[PDB]
Amino acid sequence: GLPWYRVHTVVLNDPGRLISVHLMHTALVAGWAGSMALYELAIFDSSDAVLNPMWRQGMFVLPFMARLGVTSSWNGWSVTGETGLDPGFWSFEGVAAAHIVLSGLLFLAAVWHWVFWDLELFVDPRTGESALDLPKMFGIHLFLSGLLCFGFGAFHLTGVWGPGMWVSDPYGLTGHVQPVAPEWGPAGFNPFNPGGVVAHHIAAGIVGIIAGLFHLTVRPPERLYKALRMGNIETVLSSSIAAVFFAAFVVAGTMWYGNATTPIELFGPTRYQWDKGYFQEEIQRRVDSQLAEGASLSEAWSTIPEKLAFYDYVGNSPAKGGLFRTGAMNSGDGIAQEWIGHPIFKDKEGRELEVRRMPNFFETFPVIMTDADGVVRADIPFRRSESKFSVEQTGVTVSFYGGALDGQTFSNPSDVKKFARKAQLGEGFDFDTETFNSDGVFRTSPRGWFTFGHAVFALLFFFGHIWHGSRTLFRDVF
Amino acid sequence: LTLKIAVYIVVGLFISLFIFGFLSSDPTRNPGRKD
Amino acid sequence: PFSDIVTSIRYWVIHSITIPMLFIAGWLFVSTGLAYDAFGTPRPDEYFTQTRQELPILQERYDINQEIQEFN
Amino acid sequence: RQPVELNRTSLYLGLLLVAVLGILFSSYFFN
Amino acid sequence: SGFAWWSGNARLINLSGKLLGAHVAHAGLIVFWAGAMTLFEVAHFIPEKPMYEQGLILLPHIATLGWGVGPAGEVTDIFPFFVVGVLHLISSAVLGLGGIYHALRGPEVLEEYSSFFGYDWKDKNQMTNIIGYHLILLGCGALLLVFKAMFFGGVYDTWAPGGGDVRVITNPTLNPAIIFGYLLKAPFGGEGWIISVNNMEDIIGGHIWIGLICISGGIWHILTKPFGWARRALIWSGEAYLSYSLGALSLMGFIASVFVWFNNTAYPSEFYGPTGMEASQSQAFTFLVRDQRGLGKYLMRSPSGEIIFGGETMRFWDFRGPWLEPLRGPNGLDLDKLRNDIQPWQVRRAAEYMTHAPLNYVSPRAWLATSHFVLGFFFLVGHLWHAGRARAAAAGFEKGIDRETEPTLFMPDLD
Amino acid sequence: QVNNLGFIASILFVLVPTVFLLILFIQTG
Amino acid sequence: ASLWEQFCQWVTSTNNRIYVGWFGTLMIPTLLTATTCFIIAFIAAPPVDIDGIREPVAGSLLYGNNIISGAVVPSSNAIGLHFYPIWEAASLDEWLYNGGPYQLVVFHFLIGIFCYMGRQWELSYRLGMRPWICVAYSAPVSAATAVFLIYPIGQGSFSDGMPLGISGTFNFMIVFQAEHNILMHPFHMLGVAGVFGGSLFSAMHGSLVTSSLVIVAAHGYFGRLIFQYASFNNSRSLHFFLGAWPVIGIWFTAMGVSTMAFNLNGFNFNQSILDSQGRVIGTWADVLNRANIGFEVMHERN
Amino acid sequence: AQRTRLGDILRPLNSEYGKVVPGWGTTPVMGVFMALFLVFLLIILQIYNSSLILEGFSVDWAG
Amino acid sequence: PIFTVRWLAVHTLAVPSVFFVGAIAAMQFIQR
Amino acid sequence: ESVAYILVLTMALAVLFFAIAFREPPRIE
Amino acid sequence: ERGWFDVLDDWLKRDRFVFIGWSGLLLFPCAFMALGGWLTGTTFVTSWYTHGLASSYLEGANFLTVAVSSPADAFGHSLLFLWGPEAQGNLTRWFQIGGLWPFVALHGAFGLIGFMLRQFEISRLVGIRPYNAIAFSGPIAVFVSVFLMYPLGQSSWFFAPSFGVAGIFRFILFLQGFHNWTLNPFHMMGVAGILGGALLCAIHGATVENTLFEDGEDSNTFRAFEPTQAEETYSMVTANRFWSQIFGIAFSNKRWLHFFMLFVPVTGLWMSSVGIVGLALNLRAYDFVSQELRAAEDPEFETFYTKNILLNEGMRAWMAPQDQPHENFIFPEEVLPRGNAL
Amino acid sequence: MTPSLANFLWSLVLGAAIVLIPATVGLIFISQKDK
Amino acid sequence: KLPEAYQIFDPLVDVLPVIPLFFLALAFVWQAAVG
Ligand code: CLA
Ligand SMILES: [Cl-]
Ligand SMILES: [Fe+2]
Repeated sequence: GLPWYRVHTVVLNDPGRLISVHLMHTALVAGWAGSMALYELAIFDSSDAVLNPMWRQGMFVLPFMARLGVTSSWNGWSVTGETGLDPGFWSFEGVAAAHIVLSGLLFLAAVWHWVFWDLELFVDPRTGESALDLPKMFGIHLFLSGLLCFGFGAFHLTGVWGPGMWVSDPYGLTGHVQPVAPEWGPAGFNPFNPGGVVAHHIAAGIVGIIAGLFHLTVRPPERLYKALRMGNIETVLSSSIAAVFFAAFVVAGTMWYGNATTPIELFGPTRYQWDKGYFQEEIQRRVDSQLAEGASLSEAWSTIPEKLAFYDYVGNSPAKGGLFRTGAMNSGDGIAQEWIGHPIFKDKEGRELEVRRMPNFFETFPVIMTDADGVVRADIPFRRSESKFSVEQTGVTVSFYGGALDGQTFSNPSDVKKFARKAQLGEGFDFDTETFNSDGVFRTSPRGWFTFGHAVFALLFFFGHIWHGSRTLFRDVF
Repeated sequence: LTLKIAVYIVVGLFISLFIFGFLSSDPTRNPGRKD
Repeated sequence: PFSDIVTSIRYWVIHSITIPMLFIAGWLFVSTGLAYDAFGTPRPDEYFTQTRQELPILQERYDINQEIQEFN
Repeated sequence: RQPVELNRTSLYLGLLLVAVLGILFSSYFFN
Repeated sequence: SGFAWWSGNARLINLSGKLLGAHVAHAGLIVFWAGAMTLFEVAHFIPEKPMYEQGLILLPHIATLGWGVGPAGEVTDIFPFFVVGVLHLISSAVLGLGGIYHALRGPEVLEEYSSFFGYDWKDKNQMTNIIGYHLILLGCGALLLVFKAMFFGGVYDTWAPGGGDVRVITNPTLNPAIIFGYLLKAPFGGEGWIISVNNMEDIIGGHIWIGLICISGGIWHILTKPFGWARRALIWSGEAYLSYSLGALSLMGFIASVFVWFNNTAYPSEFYGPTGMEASQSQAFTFLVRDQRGLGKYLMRSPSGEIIFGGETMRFWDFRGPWLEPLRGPNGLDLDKLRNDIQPWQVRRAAEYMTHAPLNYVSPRAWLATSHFVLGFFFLVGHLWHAGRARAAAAGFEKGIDRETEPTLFMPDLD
Repeated sequence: QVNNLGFIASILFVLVPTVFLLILFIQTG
Repeated sequence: ASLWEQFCQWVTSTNNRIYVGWFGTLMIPTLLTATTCFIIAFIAAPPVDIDGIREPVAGSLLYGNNIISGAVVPSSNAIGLHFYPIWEAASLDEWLYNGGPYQLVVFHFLIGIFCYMGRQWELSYRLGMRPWICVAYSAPVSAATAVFLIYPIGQGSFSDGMPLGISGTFNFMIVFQAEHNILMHPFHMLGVAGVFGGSLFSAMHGSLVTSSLVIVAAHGYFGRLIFQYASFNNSRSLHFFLGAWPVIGIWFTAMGVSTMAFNLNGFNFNQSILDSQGRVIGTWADVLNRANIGFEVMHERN
Repeated sequence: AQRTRLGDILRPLNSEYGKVVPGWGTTPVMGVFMALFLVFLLIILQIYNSSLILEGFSVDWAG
Repeated sequence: PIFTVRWLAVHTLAVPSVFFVGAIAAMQFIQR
Repeated sequence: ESVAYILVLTMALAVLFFAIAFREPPRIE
Repeated sequence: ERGWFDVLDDWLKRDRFVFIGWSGLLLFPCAFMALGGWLTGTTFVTSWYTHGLASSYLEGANFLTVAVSSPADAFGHSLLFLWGPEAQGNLTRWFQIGGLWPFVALHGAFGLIGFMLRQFEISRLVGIRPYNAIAFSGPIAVFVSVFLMYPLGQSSWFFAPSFGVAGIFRFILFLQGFHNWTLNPFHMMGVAGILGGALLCAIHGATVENTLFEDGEDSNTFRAFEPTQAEETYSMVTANRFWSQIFGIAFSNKRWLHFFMLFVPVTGLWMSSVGIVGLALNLRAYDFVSQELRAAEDPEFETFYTKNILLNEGMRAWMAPQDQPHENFIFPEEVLPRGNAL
Repeated sequence: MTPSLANFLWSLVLGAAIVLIPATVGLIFISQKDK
Repeated sequence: KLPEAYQIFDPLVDVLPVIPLFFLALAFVWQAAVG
């Protein structure tokens, strides 16, 4: 009778068992959220938040709890970097337990609705058939979404009766949760303004209340009711699927490009901050403003926080991974331990050289050192070629400032080559490649896995839209 | 020697079986006319 | 329809003055060098200035008109 | 409504699709 | 009967008179091209520039027969090429006339008029008589090549000493062990099934046998009728006889495609240019006679044990050319025949041939080999089309399945 | 050095859909 | 009856579960020998010195390969176009080390797929059918012999045929592109028009026949979607176009790889646009050459 | 059909199935709001895309 | 009539067609 | 890794063999 | 009285030379802009300031080397409207900065939306199931993932395919050398779906043409069909027996047979689109780290996969300095990979 | 009111001057007279 | 190059080879027009 791909159509005209089949899906999603949080609380390394942040450990749902206020755990530690706080119940373990308990309660509601499906509430008296007033179901749910949106932005985000949301400096160095006030100017439409997410939820929530009230009290036009097939529940599945692949394309974009809702302390830096030298320029901005104070070359380069120098490393870029390079970034180059300092390369003629950094495209970039005029002065030959610009023919030396190798020099051409290969990846670090038995191939951050999962799901959900849109408009010939 | 001889025989077996199969009035083996 | 159109002359007498002059106006648009100026296409001697063989690759985003003018 | 049917031909079309997806993706899972 | 416009030549299958016109008229088109393309190629010929550097494919064919060429490939006379190209154009007018005549003015059917020319596609005795009339005539065109080589000036021998030459073949190889041993050489590397024929005495001696075998079979078919095993295995119709010939031309198109590709004896490099194997050996050889001023910087020792040119040219060690054999010994290339016995004509020829060696231009061998592989292929396609159609039409279901008597519906179920 | 979960992921990728299709085909006649 | 005609009856029997026929008496042993030797060599064959300077490529699963990277490696370059049966090697180790299993599989596979073509006609003949399904199947056959047999012959070595593997196929395509620029070859553009067009018509024919099921409403639909006459109102003319379009496009691209075997390459448009002073103005065809040059210089060894 | 206490309170909320206003109703008003909603999405798209640069702005992390 | 919807679908398609062909014909005589 | 590769390849052949030797006989409508 | 709407609605569905419908109000003005924008670009507009390349007929390029090519990487993902803050209404500057590329893409995007709406509107008109529209979702999935989603994941529109023949060929070798696209399993599924479609099209046409019913004495079988048949032209029973003895299996259901001709090519285009979304984020199936690890400890370990990693490394270094001129890549000859140095 | 904003507003007034006049009123007119 | 006596016929000699080609490219309207 029923093919395998049609077995779920048995609740198509059974409202009591569609509520039950939704209560079951809701229990499984809430059950995943609670047990994903418990699995991530089990493997999370809370020790270092600078060179082992959460996004380096593959934590996917742990940044989403911290985005809204849940920063500490019952075990004392926290993600902002402090220890021993008093979260109360609403820690990472309290939120995880509240989703496991919720999942268990939604499971029991699904069993009741699957057994007691023949409710007089769903029966239409005029014809005896089960019927759902879909235009008024929409008005009710729009009214509750309007209130839930409004109260979220008016009490939670504003901190009126909530924790606020995660904000940070432009360079992701001092990030925390604090009450954000709404921005009502045009500056609220700046994606990187945290106050525009608050002004949105108050305004979009208010609008969703008035529009909710309109749909509670004004019937559909007769021509829209028949055009859009407002009596068929599959026209709601076709419209909802459209709205959700629309929303999935947006969250995939705001994660990849970055905005206030996706900070880099939680999801890592974006691929565009490496293409544009976003952190490399701020580091030089800070150093040259110290060298302007008559400071030494190491005095200045020792004031750079290694967290800022850690964002300026191409292994942290979300566009350096592989589809089947699985796990945490720490399974790639390894657990970052410390910053080796800033290398200054100089040839035998006293020409300060710059190692060209690796673009996001290249799985392999040649090592090239140019001078202040972009002239190539030294390089590492390919494998065994004959060269005019070897590091042994040009006498390249490297001396470090700040970091672990401060005040040291290397003219041994084996170490000059080794430090030049670190320099084409940005700032150099020491990595613990023995904890996770790391390969040496870069992974992707949670910023890249989210963007990939949600751009693929948004594209797949476009097919489900046209497919269900064609089964609601062509319901007669099907 | 013996593997070259055995393959020459095996290949010799199958080729003339195919040859004598089509010489065996193969046009008459059809559900249509026969002539 | 279509049959009487192709098999008449009131179709073939206004086209005998309009397809030629629309083809010639296309010829002169290129012959007189107006196509290079309208679309900013470099003439076979405008690809480079008197010594720069640097490809005039656009670097900024909003002041292109100054850049295209400083490239030529 | 109706019970679930799955004839023998659709069982094969499924068993072939799964194993061939298992042949294609085994080398990337092992990496 | 009712063929569409795009299969209109199938309306001719049963019009023996009108089909004779389509054939004699088509034979004129072939003779026209061989006369018109020859006059084209001579009108665009620098008679001291290499014949291959000018895209000529028909003039190399006349040169190899010893017409208008001298020792080492100089064109001593440009008139004979013109006479050949003119003797074809005029004969093309005769054939084109007799095709236009039969197809338009002659009797549409020839059994009306003559029992000698009128043929039935199923009269097996008259069908074999026409093979005999043609086999006798093919064997005589094969002895024409033997008579040009032995008694009418000789053919061009590229293996003559000191560059090639036009040489009369006064001792053609007649021993069937050498002639019919070429038919039993493997078609693989080093063997070269019949492409390996590398002397004119074998080529001219092999056409003596072909001249007599085709006349032996021609008189055999005029005087006999098909045997029992021939009548039971074959299809006897007009479209079947065409499919048999299409498979024979398929086979010949491929053999000519590789013969012009490897062989340089019947396709001398003086006229067709070096083979792709000969251009690469010329390069290694030339680089050796320049750096002059089992190893030795361009030589190596084949796992055979033979001294061969080295590098990318290593795969072309089975190449044998007239300019490289004087310096080749029993165990491959001798190392002081290389150091002493290098004549200036070998240095000068092996520099001609490396011009287009690896590391714009298409050699006349690539044109002739790519052309006839493609034609050989599509003629195997047309054989399958016609062999299948001829045997379906013979059985009687080439127009579709009869709903009345569909043969599958009477068959029992498979499982 | 292969992925440690590569075997459990290559087996479940084939077993779980395979087991489902046989239960679906056995519980049908 | 005689034991021959009792064997000849079983061979030509249209009541066998799988038809043998007379072409199947050649196709079955050859394709079974090619199947047997391909699987053992894909799993457990030792590395093959394909380049001829003792630099063995590993191709089997038991030597550190997966399904994607595994291949049966072509014959050694020290073999060229020489016939290399087992008995022609002085050892079973020397045979494997020189790429022996590649010649055995390819030769049997080629014989088998041509006897497959005669066997498709043979059952055609004996079911009362028209015989031109073997003619459509000649298009994937010509493409197989082009890269297995024809291109090795033109290039002068069986090490130039396509490897029998997934990643060995991609390697064959890349170094073919580097030295022939097959993308700008027009027979390959017809082959792509053949597979992209054949796969459009497949989806186009499938979607209109399925839609038009509880019929004439299909042809009237496509009539509107295009001018009005872009469709064959004749179902037999439509299906002839269905088979002919990919068969012709694949025929051409198979005859394109076979002419490139003789180094007759695709289109060359390098150095095509210059300025008044002679400098090069690049097209999109010069960026392709840099990719071809980059693919090519990595392929040679000196 | 089983009756429940909760099902009897929600009964007036699932009573007007199928009831519509005749003709076009409020479709012109909806058509206006879909127009305003399209312009709005174009604005915030051109702001994010930096195709629409406004006063006192930088679509940038430092804002 | 004359100003049907084929007069527009043909002339917004052909007026640019003859102009561009006039331009491409002239480009063949740019001696570069 | 190599056993999993051989396990999935021999499964694809077992489906082919059963899909041919043990198939529900065709009932063309 | 038929107010202004259903008079307009009945006018858009009037039977004429081409069906306009409601979707034609989006298909026809956007298909004309996209194809007219591409012709104007491949005839007059250069890519000299964006790519450093001649790409128009005016510059002397031929049919295979013309392209409406990507904008400059400087603009990022700017939509580059004519009135936008880059060209600022200047139309000759808009052509020089590659503004024509989004113009063709965006109109091609909405033209493709209107054409798929055309299939829905015409199917609903004649009352059939719209399988042709959902079969067109394959092409639309490829277009938006390759021409929109891939450059958006990348740094700019510069890396989207150019609207040309050699410009498409450039996008093809780029994704091999930089992404190892052949190795990607989603491309392998798309290659199987298209080659499987061209096989179904070749084998279904041949099977119909050779199992034809003899419905005429004329030896032109094209004259034995006519539109109004209560029966089919070919014997499905004979065709099912041929392929069951030749191939082992055969179709029994013309409905399942034709859905398969629908499903195989459409699924291939949707699977390869999923792998292009991955390449947008450089989430590529580039390496098998088990064989890269072995090839590093063991120099003697060579695989056909490792042979391709080396081919890709050489293509990147020789192509990049001219494929990405804004990058200003200076690679000396000794850092350029070549086989003489391995 | 920035340049980018003034040109954006003109895009809505000149984009509606090809979708209102003569697009929707040219289809309304041609349909209200071919009726 | 043709002998001096026949260099008159040169422009027609340049056309002779393609004459077999364009009678195939003309018969496709001889038969097409008539039917
Ligand atoms: C969108 C949802 C989502 C996202 C973005 C992530 C993201 C992440 N997860 Mg997670 N996870 C999820 C859902 C998600 N997960 C769910 C639902 C579960 C429950 C099973 C888990 C359980 C889980 C565990 C146990 C772990 C993670 C980990 C991670 C991190 C690394 C993951 C990785 O290695 O990539 C791997 C991705 C792939 C290999 C891609 C698979 C693609 C498949 C094979 C496609 C199949 C093709 C299809 C069959 C063909 C179509 C058929 C056709 C014929 C029609 C990463 C940030 C890891 C971590 O870092 O720890 C903190 C970790 O250990 N996750
Ligand atoms: Cl290689
Ligand atoms: Fe069909």
